[PDB]
Amino acid sequence: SMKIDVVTIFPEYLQPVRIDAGLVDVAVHDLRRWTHDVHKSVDDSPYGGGPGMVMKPTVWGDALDEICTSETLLVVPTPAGYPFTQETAWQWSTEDHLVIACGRYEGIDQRVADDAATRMRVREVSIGDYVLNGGEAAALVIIEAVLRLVPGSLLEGPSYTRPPSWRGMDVPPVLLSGDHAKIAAWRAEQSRQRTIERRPDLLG
Amino acid sequence: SMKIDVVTIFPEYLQPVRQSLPGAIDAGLVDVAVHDLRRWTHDVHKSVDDSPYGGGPGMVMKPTVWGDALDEICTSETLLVVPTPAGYPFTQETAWQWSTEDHLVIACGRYEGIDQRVADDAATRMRVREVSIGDYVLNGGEAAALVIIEAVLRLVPGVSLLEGPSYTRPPSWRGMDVPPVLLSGDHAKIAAWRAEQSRQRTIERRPDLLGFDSP
Ligand SMILES: Nc1ncccc1[N+](=O)[O-]
Repeated sequence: SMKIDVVTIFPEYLQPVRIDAGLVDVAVHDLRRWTHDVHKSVDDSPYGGGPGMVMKPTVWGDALDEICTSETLLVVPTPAGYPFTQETAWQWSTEDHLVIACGRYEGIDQRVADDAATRMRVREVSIGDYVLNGGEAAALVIIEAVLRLVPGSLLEGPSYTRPPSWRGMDVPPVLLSGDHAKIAAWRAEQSRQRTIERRPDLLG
Repeated sequence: SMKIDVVTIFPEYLQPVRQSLPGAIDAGLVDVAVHDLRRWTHDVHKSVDDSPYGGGPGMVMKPTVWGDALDEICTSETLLVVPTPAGYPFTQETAWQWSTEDHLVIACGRYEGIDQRVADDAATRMRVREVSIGDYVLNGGEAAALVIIEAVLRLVPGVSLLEGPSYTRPPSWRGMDVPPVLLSGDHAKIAAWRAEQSRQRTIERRPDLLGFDSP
């Protein structure tokens, strides 16, 4: 049974929304719980100058101290990360404890991850080559890709269902043929063509 | 101003778009409207899916229901976005491109996809873009819709290489010091160090970006 703790300054964003079949426990934590000042400050100007802000190490350090254990896998979504793939989702789906640290894309002070890595496994990962303001949406994607793999190539080609004719377009007759070896071969070719057209990187 | 309509059988799930988020609505730069696909059903049990022709696992969303929905929501100026693992890649360039659009409609699908005729039909009157946000599988297009909205909206007027490590105060923490060059005020040496750190991180984490083989 899996535990997922998410830490964010936008807890409402990650409020689950009604799969509660008691398979996984997901807890969301407001990062401001661990701030030190009356202003509940979570970021500060970057050393070396430049735009935006960097999230404070003292605040994140306290949060992870309380939430993480030696058994924890710490997930840090960031555009500067290793790629998050289906292989990753599969690996993480058998973990007991995931902690996802959501930060603004300018980043969390690197000493946070570096320190955590001396006591637990840390994975900095990117869900894609685009920039988001913060890690929250990436966290939703990771949570969904991982949890759907918990009990309870080529591209896929087009799919079809009833009715057999709709707005002048017929379902490919082969799909209604009852020749299942031929259907497989047809689907294989559709996958080849679609992969060539949309994702030539997948063919080498 | 921009208009985004999202069509889904899980409307409440597109609540994370709301107030305390970059998803901008409050500043009146975009209006985001979420529609329950089941609004366009007519049968008692509000059915939106059916078993696939030709066999296979799962269900396929019916064309009839999606057709009526898109008839009501789209115009010929609409950019129809269909998140799918079989889509063209959604990239930063895509985000910049869509940031200048007047009207995005995002069709969120579940099970094993939407009957292909829906996208084919729509393309006879509007521009259609089937896209993938990444090489992982989600149950449905909803989370991908949130990602796309976040990536696009932060580029709207009025709102290469990997970024290396960043630091802020204090300059020493748990016996770990900020790199001294970052404290030196030498803009040229700081730029050089950051450039270097970025290329070290890219070669390690994303060698593909520099034209090398992936692990
Ligand atoms: N692409 C991203 N942008 C911001 C935060 C996280 C991200 N990611 O890909 O995991």
